Amino acid sequence: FAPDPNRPLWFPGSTPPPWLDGSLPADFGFDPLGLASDPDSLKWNVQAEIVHCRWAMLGAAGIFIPELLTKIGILNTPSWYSAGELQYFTDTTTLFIVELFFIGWAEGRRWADILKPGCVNTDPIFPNNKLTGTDVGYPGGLWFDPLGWGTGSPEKLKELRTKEIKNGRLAMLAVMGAWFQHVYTGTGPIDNLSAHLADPGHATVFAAF
Amino acid sequence: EVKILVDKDPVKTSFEEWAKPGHFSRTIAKGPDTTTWIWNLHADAHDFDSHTSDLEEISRKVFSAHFGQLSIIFLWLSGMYFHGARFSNYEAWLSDPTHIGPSAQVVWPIVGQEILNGDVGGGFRGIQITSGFFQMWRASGITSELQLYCTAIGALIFAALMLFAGWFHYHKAAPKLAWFQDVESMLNHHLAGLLGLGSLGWAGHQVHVSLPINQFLNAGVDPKEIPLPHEFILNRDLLSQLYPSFAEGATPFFTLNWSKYAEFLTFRGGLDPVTGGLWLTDIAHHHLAIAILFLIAGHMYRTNWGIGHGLKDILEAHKGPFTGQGHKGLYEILTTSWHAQLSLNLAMLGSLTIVVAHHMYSMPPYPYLATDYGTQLSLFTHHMWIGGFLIVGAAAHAAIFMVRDYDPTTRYNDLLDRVLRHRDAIISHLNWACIFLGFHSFGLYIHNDTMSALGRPQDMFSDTAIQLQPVFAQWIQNTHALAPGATAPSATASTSLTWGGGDLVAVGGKVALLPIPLGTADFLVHHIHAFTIHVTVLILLKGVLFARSSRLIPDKANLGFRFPCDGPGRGGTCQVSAWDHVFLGLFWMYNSISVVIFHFSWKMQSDVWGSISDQGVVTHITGGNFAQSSITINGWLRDFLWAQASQVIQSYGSSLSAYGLFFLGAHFVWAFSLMFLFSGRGYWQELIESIVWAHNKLKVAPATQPRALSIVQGRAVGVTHYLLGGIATTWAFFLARIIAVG
Amino acid sequence: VIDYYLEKSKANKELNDKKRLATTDANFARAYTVEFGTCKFPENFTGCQDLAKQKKVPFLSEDLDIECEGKDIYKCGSNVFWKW
Amino acid sequence: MFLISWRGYWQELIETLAWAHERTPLANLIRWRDKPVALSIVQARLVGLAHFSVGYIFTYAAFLIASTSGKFG
Amino acid sequence: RQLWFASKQSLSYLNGSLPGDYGFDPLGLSDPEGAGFWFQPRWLSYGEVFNGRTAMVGVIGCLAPEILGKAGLIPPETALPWFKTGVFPPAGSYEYWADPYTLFVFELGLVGFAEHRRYQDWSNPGSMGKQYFLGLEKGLGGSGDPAYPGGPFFNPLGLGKDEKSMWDYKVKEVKNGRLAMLAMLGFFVQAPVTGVGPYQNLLDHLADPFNNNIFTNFKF
Amino acid sequence: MRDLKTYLSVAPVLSTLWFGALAGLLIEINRFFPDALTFP
Ligand code: CLA
Ligand code: CLA
Ligand code: CLA
Ligand code: CLA
Ligand SMILES: CC(/C=C/C=C(C)/C=C/[C@@]12O[C@]1(C)C[C@@H](O)CC2(C)C)=C\C=C\C=C(C)\C=C\C=C(C)\C=C\[C@@]12O[C@]1(C)C[C@@H](O)CC2(C)C
Ligand SMILES: CC(/C=C/C=C(C)/C=C/[C@@]12O[C@]1(C)C[C@@H](O)CC2(C)C)=C\C=C\C=C(C)\C=C\C=C(C)\C=C\[C@@]12O[C@]1(C)C[C@@H](O)CC2(C)C
Ligand SMILES: CC1=C(C/C=C(\C)CCC[C@H](C)CCC[C@H](C)CCCC(C)C)C(=O)c2ccccc2C1=O
Repeated sequence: FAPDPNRPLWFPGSTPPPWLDGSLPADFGFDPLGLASDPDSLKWNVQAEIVHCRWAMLGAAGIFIPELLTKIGILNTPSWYSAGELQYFTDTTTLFIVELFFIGWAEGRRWADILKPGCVNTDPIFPNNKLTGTDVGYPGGLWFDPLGWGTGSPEKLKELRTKEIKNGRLAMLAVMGAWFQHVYTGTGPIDNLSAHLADPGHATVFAAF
Repeated sequence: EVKILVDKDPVKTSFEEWAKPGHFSRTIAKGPDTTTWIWNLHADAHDFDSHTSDLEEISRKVFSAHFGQLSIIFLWLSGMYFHGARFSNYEAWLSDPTHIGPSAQVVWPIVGQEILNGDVGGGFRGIQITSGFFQMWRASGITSELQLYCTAIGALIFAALMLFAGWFHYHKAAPKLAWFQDVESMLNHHLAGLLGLGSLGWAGHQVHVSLPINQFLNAGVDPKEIPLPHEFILNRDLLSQLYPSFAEGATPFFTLNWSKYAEFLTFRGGLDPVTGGLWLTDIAHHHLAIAILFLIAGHMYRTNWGIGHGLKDILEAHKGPFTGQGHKGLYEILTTSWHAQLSLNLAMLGSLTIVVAHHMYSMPPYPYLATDYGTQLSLFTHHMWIGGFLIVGAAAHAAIFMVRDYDPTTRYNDLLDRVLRHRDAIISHLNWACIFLGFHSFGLYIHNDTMSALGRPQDMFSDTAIQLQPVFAQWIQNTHALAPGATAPSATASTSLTWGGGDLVAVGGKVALLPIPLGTADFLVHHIHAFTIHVTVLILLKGVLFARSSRLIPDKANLGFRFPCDGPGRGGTCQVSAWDHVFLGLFWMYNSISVVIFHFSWKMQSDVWGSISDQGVVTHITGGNFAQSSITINGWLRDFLWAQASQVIQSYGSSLSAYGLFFLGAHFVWAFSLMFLFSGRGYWQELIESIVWAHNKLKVAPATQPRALSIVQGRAVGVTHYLLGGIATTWAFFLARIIAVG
Repeated sequence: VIDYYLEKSKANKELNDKKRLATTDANFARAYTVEFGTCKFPENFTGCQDLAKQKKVPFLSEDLDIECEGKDIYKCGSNVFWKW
Repeated sequence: MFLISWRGYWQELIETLAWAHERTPLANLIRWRDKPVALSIVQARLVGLAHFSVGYIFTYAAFLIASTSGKFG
Repeated sequence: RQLWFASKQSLSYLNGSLPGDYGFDPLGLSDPEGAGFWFQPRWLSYGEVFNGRTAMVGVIGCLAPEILGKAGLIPPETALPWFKTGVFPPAGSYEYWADPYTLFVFELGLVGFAEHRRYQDWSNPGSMGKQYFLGLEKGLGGSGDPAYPGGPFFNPLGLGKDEKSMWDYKVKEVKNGRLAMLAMLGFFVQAPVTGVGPYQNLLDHLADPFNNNIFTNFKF
Repeated sequence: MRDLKTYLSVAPVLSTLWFGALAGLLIEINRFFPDALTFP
């Protein structure tokens, strides 16, 4: 992961900021507000972007795959927007508290990783189970990298991480798109796509007045 | 040559100076050792000429500060329009403006504060507003809440524009000193460009959007069926029915047949009986004439072509046997000193605000404004206070110019030199005038009080006793009442209903205006006003004239403009700086404006405002008690202060309960100011010495050593609290009285 | 002409009074939505005005419905769109 | 007045009055024997306190006596 | 050189080096002293040439449908005055395949991709022949003169090989741009005064010239 | 970034943030537990 001063930029013909160097994957020189000027801020922001990207990828899958299969009839899942207010085997509060406990353990160990890199790579109960990762944000090991694709040449690793970051950015945009589309149109996302494909000249945002 | 002159990227945009408080000055930037530093940072924030000696650097700073102020004003206007659109009963008030009170603020239901949402009418609960925005919106032709939302959005956009302009002109394109000193071009553009074109555009709006919509409104048609403003431009036929002259187009304008436009361009005078305000056809013609006058005025000075005047040429040609070289040298002073220009502009603006206040009550321009007494009283008092404050600031900055920028070796002027060579004669004569006016104005009140207390009503100065008739003002009133017949033949009625034309305008069973009679009591209050104005002028002029030196202190200029004293020597030298003189003159300005607004309130409630029945009988709010009661101090104490405070003191448990609370709070703050005004910092530093011991005993003593406030700072705090408490007391009392009884 | 729009207003006095009442009532209830329980935490992700046309909140929807009524396509002064 | 305004303003004003008297015809024939000066710093505090106390006492004495004597309780 | 309302200030920096130079600058907008951002000599010539280029196409855009529809070439409903095509909905609008507000976004994207790329040439001369643009960047490198890029796309016929023809062509282009600028200003002023299109205005004037002019039209 | 964080740690900004949070907390407590004269 070496400097790349001739990489494509978000704004062709401009000069990338000095802190955006090109060693990080998926770097296009985009930081107009100077939010990552400090090295510590950049270190924190990289991890924040990674976790946001992965969570939004899972969210995009969970919204768009089940709702496409409902329109085909392979599944009969309810709408994603109102799926939170349905009745389950337990009330929503205890589900949220159990999720808080479990995800809090996981997130606290991730926080310990961020603050101190080695720190938490070893099993608390069985000393022999270790995470084989090396860089922060990529824990590795049998649990988070069973197939071994997470380690390799310093050149294929950069592109493998760039694909992840760009897919996560796209999913991050898509989740908010689905949310606002449901707020402003009153129907599902696949309905919106089909309606827009039927009448692209009219079935848009401006078809609300 | 007059041309755009800028410098590129003079100051880098960074957050590094935000993290260093006091960066703007050499002394403060080093960090604090005591608490005084914390105050010194805020007192010197906008003292730009003390930060740097470069005139260009100072000028750029003021240029960007003006953009910041404009952005703040645009934000305030956007908020006002948004609250009118979203939290107001404007649309209901439009259909019944005589029975519904304007309201544009609604409080949340917390801790029982929801009692302030009173019954303002129209199925609406809120806080009654006295800004007069509803009448201005009705005059402009605004009919729906949607047009107020668009105005709020536009004002937000404009505020963003001004903020960006300030940043751009301080950090990217900073104009040079020569650009600012192009005074002829600035005067030409402000006279012809800003004022002339602005008034022309407003006249166009009035003849195209205001006149037709108000004609529909005054005819009694529903606001929701009036055609939209653009419909009066699209099909001109709609405009050719209210005024058939519009069928002729612009041909009469270009062929010089202007009387063909007499339908919507008039010279009437008086008030609209349906509305109670000035005729809109009069206002449109006024603005159209003002536009031409200012457009011609803005062509007087020479900028780049031969035609025009030179300001220096005009100044250097005005001299005489009594004034030596005359005005020569004033162009150099007024083009190199920001403080002199600030002083002049502050004086003129403060004087103009008072004229605006006087003219708006006698000639109500907005519809249904005259019969809304709470709005009239509030506007008059507000503009009087603004004018007084600006006038005091004028003296402050004239003193600052005298202390800092005065230099006879390089910027000599004969007039200023000759004024400084006989300042003793000026100040002694003003002293004598102040004493004479104080005696022959206030001692008449004491004479009346003593005669009344001694059982001798026949020895007083009253209309039923020894008379003092304002014959000159009465003659002016009679002359103005006869103007439509002999001296203004084209005018139909006099410029105001108060001159004496023997007519009264009533709107909704309420008196708008009527001839205001002048008698002995008015003779008394007018000389009281003159006395207070003269004393304020004396205090401020003595500070301006004696700022550099006096017989007591030959070298007062080296001590600065704002210093506490020069020690207890020479008998005592407290408050000799020009700053102290402003500090003292603020009190007298407050006194004068308070007397003026009290006079206005009592006179309007006694002899103008009231109710009228369907018989022809007028009943005023206080029943004409001003003539016989306002001639004694006991009369003011009893029939005005005691009688009219009965509202604000019984407002608890009602929608007006917030005014009694503010009444008490203002009294408290006014009393609080006397601790600062009557004491000194030597006692307080010694008292703090004991508290610091108690903190050190428990290891909680701060590193920033606590200091008592400076001698000058204590005076500033005392005067600020005094003024705030005094003005808020009258604010609450006036608003409660005029909302409950008006 | 004035005495034609007077005729127009005579026939629509009640309807315009119902517009005035609705628009003032909505303006007052905008400060009381949360206490009423109409527009709050889980549905105020956007404006209560936005919720007025997608959820039918009690008082901010009557104003929206009544606002233009009996008016033409391009002649409602309280809505730019109305019948688009 | 004595509690708020301080000495230097009054001394600088008295200087002008001295000049005005010294330059006025038919008044130059009359001369003061003690040079007019402003009140001292401590003297002004005492004078202002005396006025404050006298007004404070008289206002309340008048109010109390009149209010208790208008109705006799 | 022929001068039209010159001045001492104007002739100091207007020396005939630019096409269509007549020393005309009464307000001194092109003065190089203390000049930056919008008011600089190099941005103003580019702005003049660029505005003339758009006005030259705009005059034909306004005049073509009305002239063609006055003949039997295009269907009557597609032959409208330029202000009745939907640009000014109060004067009328046409129904296209897409909503006008949706067409505005499409135009915004395409024209933005064009104009930001044009600007990055001005702010960085050779910048846009470097980053990958689907292979078009091979012909988008510019020439160092912002208003005259040339290349395979913008100057494909390769006219003005020698200096003497390029200068003459530049003069003709700035002159036609000025003339079309004035023509479009005339269109904008005539549209509200006389309710009909420019071609109707032309025809109505060469039918009875003494009753169709500004003097008569001081009524609308 | 560092300088802006330093500025946001200055006394007035921290003071307004802290008192705004306190005011919001007290207002919400009074909204959900109004008219408290005693402590049950
Ligand atoms: C001079 C202009 C001005 C003034 C005086 C007001 C005044 C008011 N507006 Mg208003 N407004 C304005 C301009 C103005 N506005 C503009 C330009 C717009 C258009 C955008 C609006 C749009 C608007 C709406 C939409 C509403 C108001 C409302 C109100 C009222 C309540 C405001 C309130 O409680 O704040 C709310 C509180 C805050 C904004 C907090 C203050 C933030 C500061 C920085 C401190 C931050 C500390 C924070 C609170 C603590 C938590 C921080 C976190 C990190 C923990 C009040 C009378 C409300 C009203 O009247 O309800 C009936 C209402 O609903 N206004
Ligand atoms: C016709 C031309 C014109 C106009 C309209 C103005 C108008 C104004 N000038 Mg101004 N000025 C002009 C020419 C003009 N100037 C010239 C030629 C010079 C150089 C000699 C100056 C030098 C100058 C100084 C040094 C200062 C002003 C200030 C002001 C403002 C006074 C505050 C006020 O009344 O608020 C009225 C508010 C409005 C009418 C709101 C609308 C705002 C207007 C429309 C924006 C003005 C745009 C401007 C004319 C050109 C923009 C440049 C362009 C590239 C975008 C006011 C906006 C003062 C100020 O506040 O600075 C910010 C100030 O300190 N002017
Ligand atoms: C457009 C008008 C204008 C402008 C541009 C200035 C500009 C200036 N004045 Mg000035 N002044 C003005 C009007 C103006 N003044 C008026 C009207 C008066 C008469 C009252 C004065 C009286 C005055 C004095 C006596 C002095 C100045 C000084 C100064 C300079 C330093 C200002 C500074 O750092 O303040 C920093 C700002 C503050 C410390 C903020 C003060 C906050 C005030 C006191 C509170 C106001 C109460 C508020 C409205 C109510 C809030 C309620 C609360 C509960 C929130 C600066 C050049 C000083 C100087 O040295 O000049 C060289 C100086 O000694 N001015
Ligand atoms: C009600 C309280 C009060 C009164 C009566 C005065 C009175 C005066 N102040 Mg003042 N002042 C006050 C409060 C007061 N001040 C306060 C609180 C402040 C602080 C802000 C100031 C600050 C201040 C300044 C800064 C200045 C004055 C000035 C003046 C004088 C103005 C000239 C004048 O009117 O003479 C006429 C005299 C009177 C009106 C007093 C009442 C006399 C009546 C007629 C009764 C007299 C009857 C008879 C003589 C009694 C004899 C009986 C025998 C047994 C003794 C005057 C002596 C100015 C000055 O000296 O200019 C000349 C001046 O520059 N004052
Ligand atoms: C959009 C977004 C972030 C956008 C940020 C941007 C553009 C910032 C840009 C800048 O900072 C930079 C780059 C550089 C600066 O100089 C300039 C600016 C401009 C300041 C994050 C979204 C992030 C969005 C995320 C993480 C969403 C995750 C969603 C999940 C997990 C959803 C789960 C569910 O949908 C299912 C699966 C099933 C349902 O039934 C249940 C639920 C729970 C609803
Ligand atoms: C760009 C332009 C117009 C472009 C028009 C276009 C694209 C039109 C497009 C459309 O029609 C179509 C195609 C189809 C329609 O359905 C839609 C629209 C959109 C309607 C006009 C410029 C028009 C520009 C003009 C007229 C500029 C005039 C400037 C002058 C006269 C300045 C003179 C001075 O500056 C100097 C020379 C020297 C100084 O010192 C002194 C002064 C006097 C200040
Ligand atoms: C009362 C008084 C003081 C004492 C008043 C002082 C010292 C005011 C300063 C104290 C206030 C309360 C500021 C202190 C508050 C801190 C800035 C922040 C505290 C932290 C939280 C409580 C916000 C003088 O110093 C003085 C000087 C000259 C003439 C008259 C007087 C005078 O009358």
